[PDB]
Amino acid sequence: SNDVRASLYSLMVLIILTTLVGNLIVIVSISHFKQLHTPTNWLIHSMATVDFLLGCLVMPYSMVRSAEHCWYFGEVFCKIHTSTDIMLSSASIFHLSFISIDRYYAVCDPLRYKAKMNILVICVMIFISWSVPAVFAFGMIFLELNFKGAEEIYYKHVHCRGGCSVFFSKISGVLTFMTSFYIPGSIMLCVYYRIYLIAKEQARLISDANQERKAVKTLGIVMGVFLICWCPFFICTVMDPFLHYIIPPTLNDVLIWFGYLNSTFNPMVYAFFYPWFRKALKMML
Amino acid sequence: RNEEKAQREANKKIEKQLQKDKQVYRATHRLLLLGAGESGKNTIVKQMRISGIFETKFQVDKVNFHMFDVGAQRDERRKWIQCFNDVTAIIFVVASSSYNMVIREDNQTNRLQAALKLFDSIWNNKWLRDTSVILFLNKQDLLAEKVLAGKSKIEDYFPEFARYTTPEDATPEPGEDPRVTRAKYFIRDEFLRISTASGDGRHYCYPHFTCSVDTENIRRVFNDCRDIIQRMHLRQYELL
Amino acid sequence: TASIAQARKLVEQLKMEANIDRIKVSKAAADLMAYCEAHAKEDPLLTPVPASENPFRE
Amino acid sequence: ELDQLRQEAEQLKNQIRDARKACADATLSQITNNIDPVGRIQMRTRRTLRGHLAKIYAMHWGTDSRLLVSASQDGKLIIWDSYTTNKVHAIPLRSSWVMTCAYAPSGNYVACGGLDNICSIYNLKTREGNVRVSRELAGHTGYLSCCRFLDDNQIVTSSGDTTCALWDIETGQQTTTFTGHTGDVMSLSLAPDTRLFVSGACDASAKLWDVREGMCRQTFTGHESDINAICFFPNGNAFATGSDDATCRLFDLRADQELMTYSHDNIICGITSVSFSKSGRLLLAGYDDFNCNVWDALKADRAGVLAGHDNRVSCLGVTDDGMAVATGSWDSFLKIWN
Ligand SMILES: CCc1[nH]nc(C(=O)Nc2ccc([C@H]3CNCCO3)cc2)c1C
Repeated sequence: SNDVRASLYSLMVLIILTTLVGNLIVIVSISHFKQLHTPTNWLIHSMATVDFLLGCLVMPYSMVRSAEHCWYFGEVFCKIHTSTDIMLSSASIFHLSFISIDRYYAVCDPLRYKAKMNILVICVMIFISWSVPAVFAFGMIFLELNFKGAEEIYYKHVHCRGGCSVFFSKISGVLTFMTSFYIPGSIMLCVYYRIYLIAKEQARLISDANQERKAVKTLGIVMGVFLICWCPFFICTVMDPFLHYIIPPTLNDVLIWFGYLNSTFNPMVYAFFYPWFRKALKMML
Repeated sequence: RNEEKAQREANKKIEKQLQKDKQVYRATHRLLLLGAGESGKNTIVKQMRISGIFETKFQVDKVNFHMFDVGAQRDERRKWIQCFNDVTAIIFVVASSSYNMVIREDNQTNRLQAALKLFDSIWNNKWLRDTSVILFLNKQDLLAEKVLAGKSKIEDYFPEFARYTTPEDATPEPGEDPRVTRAKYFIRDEFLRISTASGDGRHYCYPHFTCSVDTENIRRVFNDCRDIIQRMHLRQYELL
Repeated sequence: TASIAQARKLVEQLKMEANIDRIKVSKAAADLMAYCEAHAKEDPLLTPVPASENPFRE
Repeated sequence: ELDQLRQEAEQLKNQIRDARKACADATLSQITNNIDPVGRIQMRTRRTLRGHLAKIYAMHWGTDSRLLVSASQDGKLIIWDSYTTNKVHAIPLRSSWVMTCAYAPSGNYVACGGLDNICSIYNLKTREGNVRVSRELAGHTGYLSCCRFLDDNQIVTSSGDTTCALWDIETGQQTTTFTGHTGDVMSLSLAPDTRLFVSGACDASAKLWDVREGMCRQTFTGHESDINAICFFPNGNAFATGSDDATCRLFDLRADQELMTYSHDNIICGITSVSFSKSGRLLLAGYDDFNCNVWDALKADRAGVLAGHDNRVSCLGVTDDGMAVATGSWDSFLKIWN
């Protein structure tokens, strides 16, 4: 029916507007303030920029492809589309992992923080997170490295989903999972678990000296957002090739849109959650 | 213009040197070192060693420490105080021993009262609100040989300490003369009572018991500073 | 005593301060207003100076 | 005999206050209300000077009105070229606690002072390209607040010892020591005639000293806090004083009277620096509210507001020809505003 199509259009419009406005606000606020030019704030700014590019030049073209279950224009544009989505999502993940490492050095080693996390190393972090995803994203997609075989499977699966789609083979899918959702996730988990233990012991010391919840809530929020958004997509896409590719396309649509919702929710956990940023923003108002 | 090129190159070289100065200034940690006249600060600075103002620089493990032993300011004034709102911690030093009713200054009260007033004024100062005070009690063994005889009891000018009883926190692991533990934990307790009046999670206190001269006076400072920074970095991220 | 000496010094300083000619406040105010209105003609940083004469060039 | 001295001092005070009250038979509020207001004033930053590490504590300008100096809590004394926005000199110090600056009228000597109680005289133009400490000034016990050059071989120092001192650079002796006040002094200002200067102390009492006779000349009171900044009128008749009670005041030497003052019931912070313009029509004062709040010198009206800093304004200056204004705050950012 047309009612569900109109509802989908409205929901996707809301999502795209939300991500655009949030990322733009973060970019402009972090862009010009002398009181906040800390290198970690440069990392947050890079997060916001890559999310803004994802929201502007990738979202709207897949907005209608899933809406009508068909592709308007083929040729070579969808090639750069599927090579840009990979690059931008991977850059976002790498930026999250680097933020976790920076916070780990911020808490576990408190008095050698600024002799190690200077602007030189943060620039290296931004360069790596911008360069490593892009090289592979363009190489694999252009050099026909995504499937490396299973041509019949590729052709029948792509045609079913609307004309052009992301396809993964067995070895390629295994490498993708291991390299993109195993090191970042494990690094984030270990770092934030250690920080939770340290904060727990310090809160206990203060409480029984002057005679927990905040750390639980914050690490909850962060890990819940990241896992709820990305984990289903990667788990399903790594199990599917070993299950003879029996999966309706609607699941794939919803999984990609969960990744997009991660891109939308990202600048609220890391920039709209802390009092100093909201203080600066209200000082502007 | 050759002249403008020379101007530009000179400015570039100035910036290049100032960058290295920036790195070196950012690496180190700066601590004020405020003390009393009777308390022995020269002994402590000499132990770390192995114009009215003096400076002593040292490194404990790998961090560079700058101790700003002030002796140049106008004592009965607070204008010089606001110059020190960015130090990591103040190493307050008052020695435990009081001799027998000895006043810090001619108009000031006895030592165990003038020191309390000094600590109160430093604690409640509005410019000093993000700096963790580190108490450092010295001349401890001299008090151990002072109250042991019992002639100069703490009751000479303190109406309490007769009803005082030692808390469970008292842990004299070497076990030497457990009678003096009551007195030392007493003086520690009135020093710690003041820190809870305005303590609102922004600045803490770290008492200590130091006897005469010892090398550990270095290491302790290290540890204290570390803890302070941790808490300062756990309030920015809503984890503590 | 030292207090006697310093009090005598203060008294002598007060006596010297008292032995000073007095000038009416109206005359001083008139002179200040006259100087201000006489030099208000040039008054850079207040008058709308041309934008092509300030060497800041911004 | 002490009681007799006290009573005679009180009688002298009563006599001088009665004489002061008798003379104060007029005011300028009505006549300054008669004159036309200047109107709306707005200025915008033109250049921005940056490169310091910690909060800037002082700033002074040279007679060429092109280059200037700045002192940082780090221990750096940097000589700027404001027109081209460049650094021409950079000088490291031994004492990291410096809160003074000065620039010689001859254009080749610079001074600095602070907690160390020693004022260092530097030779800018030597045979060798580098700049070296020409001499050092000992003697003061309290911290140095500010230092000004009377000439190429004289200097005036104000210290935390409730006592100020002239110094001959060549012989290095505390010649012509002015003793007075109860609380420490923190501000100074010379005169164009180069014969008198005023000093302010925290006891809310400013003293006008004559250098030649070497003793106190005039006294002015009227504030309820410490004196934080002082400036002297281009005409040489008046001066402006700024305290921590959110009140600027203007006094006149000839009348020896507390003249008209300023107040706005929206500010509670204390003033830190005060300075006039070329013609003296408008007065720029820096507050702790992170801005320079400029007043009209005669109407006492808020005519213009200058924001753009995000920390305490600790020093501001106006070049001799009233050409421009510089302001340096605790964010380590000198900015030229016009
Ligand atoms: C840099 C190493 C690397 N090497 N390979 C990958 C990779 O495949 N990452 C990746 C990330 C996101 C997607 C989703 C996101 N939006 C829906 C469709 O695509 C797909 C693949 C990485 C990272």
